Amino acid sequence: ECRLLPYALHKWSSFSSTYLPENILVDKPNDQSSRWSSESNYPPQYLILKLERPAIVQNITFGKYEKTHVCNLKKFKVFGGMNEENMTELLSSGLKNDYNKETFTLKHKIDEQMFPCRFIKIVPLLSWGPSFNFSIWYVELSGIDDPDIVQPCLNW
Repeated sequence: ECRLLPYALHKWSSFSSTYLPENILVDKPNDQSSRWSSESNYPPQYLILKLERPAIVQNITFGKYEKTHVCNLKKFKVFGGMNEENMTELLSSGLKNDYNKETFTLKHKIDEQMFPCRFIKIVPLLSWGPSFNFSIWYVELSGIDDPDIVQPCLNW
């Protein structure tokens, strides 16, 4: 019932030259350059993704480089909402510093009632090694954008 939910890069705190936010759309673990890197690790740093359609966002998947990297996210949070200026926390966790893709379930209900988002904000908080930057290699979102399921979850 869960499918891949396409998104665009909407806003970002910063990026280091040539390490552009849109590099997270591409899964190329043999390419050191295929990542967003923040300009610095001073907070707040973030990427905001806009889904093509509102969805019940149920999972986020992070890709990796082919080898361990100091810039990998040891700690991060994910927030989401229908409104890009008003979001709730969906996940607080970290990545393993390895070459293995990881998928995390996201909080998408309140009291057993599913809620939709149009925007997802990823907030890197701590890198694995001494670094001056945070990096994200690849992001997939998955969930439900079927209007027959999403629309009854939307406030009137």
